Amino acid sequence: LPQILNDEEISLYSFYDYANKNFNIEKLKQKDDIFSYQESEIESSLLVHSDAEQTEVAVEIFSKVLHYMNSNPLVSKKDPADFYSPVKFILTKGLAIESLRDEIYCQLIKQSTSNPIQDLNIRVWELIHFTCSTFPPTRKLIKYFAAYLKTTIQQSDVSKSVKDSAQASYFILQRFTLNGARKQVPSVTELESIKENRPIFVRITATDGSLKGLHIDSATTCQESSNDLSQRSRMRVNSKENGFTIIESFNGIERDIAPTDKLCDVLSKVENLQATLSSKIQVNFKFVFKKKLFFDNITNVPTTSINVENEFYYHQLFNDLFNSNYCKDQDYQISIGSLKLQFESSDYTDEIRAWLPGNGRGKYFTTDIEKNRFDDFINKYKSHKGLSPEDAKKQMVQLLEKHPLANCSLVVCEHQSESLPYPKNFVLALNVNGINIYDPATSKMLESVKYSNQSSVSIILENKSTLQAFTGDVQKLVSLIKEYSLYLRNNALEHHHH
Ligand SMILES: N[C@@H](CCC(=O)O)C(=O)O
Repeated sequence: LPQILNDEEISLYSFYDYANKNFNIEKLKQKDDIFSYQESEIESSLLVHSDAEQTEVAVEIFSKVLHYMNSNPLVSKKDPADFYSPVKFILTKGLAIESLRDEIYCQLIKQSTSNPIQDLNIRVWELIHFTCSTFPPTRKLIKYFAAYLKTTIQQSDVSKSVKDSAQASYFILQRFTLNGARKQVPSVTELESIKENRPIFVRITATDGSLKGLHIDSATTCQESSNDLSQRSRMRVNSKENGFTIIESFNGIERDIAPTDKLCDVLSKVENLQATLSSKIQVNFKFVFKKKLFFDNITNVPTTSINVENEFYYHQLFNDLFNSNYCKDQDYQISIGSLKLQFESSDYTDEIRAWLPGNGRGKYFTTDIEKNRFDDFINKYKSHKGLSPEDAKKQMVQLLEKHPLANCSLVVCEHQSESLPYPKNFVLALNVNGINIYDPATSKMLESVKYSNQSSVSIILENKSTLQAFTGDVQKLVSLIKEYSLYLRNNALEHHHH
């Protein structure tokens, strides 16, 4: 909700004043009024650039503005990549080069000034809206541009389509001011939504496998979406308290999304990755809503909300304990999996036994279990005869909670030390007590490293030596160390009483 410009300031930011002062007037010869719509290509840039190459790129940008302005609107469905090709050229240049951003905006203000055709003016406003959704003008133009938007919205004799685009452009500029910069050029899907002044649809998978459909905009961060999912799911409304976040998943490989990262930036990365493929492998992308942080901040305990969060965590933990990077203990896996089968299908029958091969894989037992321990699984399952769904679930929850990896943030790591007393393949299990070094081959905790000793990721051990931990997701490890350290700092502040 922060205003870029107050209504009282509109009259103090006339574009004509900005243009008279900053336009490259000496290098712009031409018969046509340089300040307003023209059909022909500009001979030089509208603004002054120090690099002659950027002046050239600015002239090229104007041709693409014309190309988009003049394109058949109904080509957008036929070949969307071709329709958005001039848009992506413009947005790529502007996002990469900050000194070229004001030039882009001025070209769009110019082409929407005294435009004689409403259909062409509608296209320029689509372009303004795509630009606003990508990068803002610099501080030297942003208030003149915000005045131009407000004048268009409140005064200008323009179409409803232009007023809607101008309103949505002002809103997204405000949204970005609050949420910070983006890193990627919008995908075709995002551009399609922006063009029509509508939200972006994203599908989030919960830990229980269920799907939640969500509407976001270009500026939507992981934190905002995590708070929205939390609130909708009837959990504690603040993801900073409940510890959940949205992660990115590609072919089962999970990557952390930072709290200020834009979900639409993950979509552009996906769009590129799914195209660069050109049919060689599967391209299974998912957003997943999972518990990342484990704070012992359960006070007025809203038990209802807490129970919803724990139910999601039990699915996540059970699935992590069926993953060989974390757990290789078959007797433990048989114990939790047989109770889950008892909870879902009740007492053993020979029909359940015939159904289990293939079907139960990754659900009630692992690959190693169906392989070498099917009768041991069945024998354990038969021992649960007479347990109600409630009692089998109670027993499964106790077994999950008793595991050393329960209520820990899990990180798969490797080390190259020829002297350190840890297996080369280890797990960092981060919780409120420390950075725990865990051996998934033996199911044993090896060491609890203090957050206080902390300044690939270099971890300072008790003996003051350094463990250089290599991982596929450094951002996750770094953020976990920072979040638990901040939580411990906040608890020390609350404990101090003058
Ligand atoms: N602050 C803007 C515009 C100043 C004006 O319009 O006087 C610039 O110098 O880039």
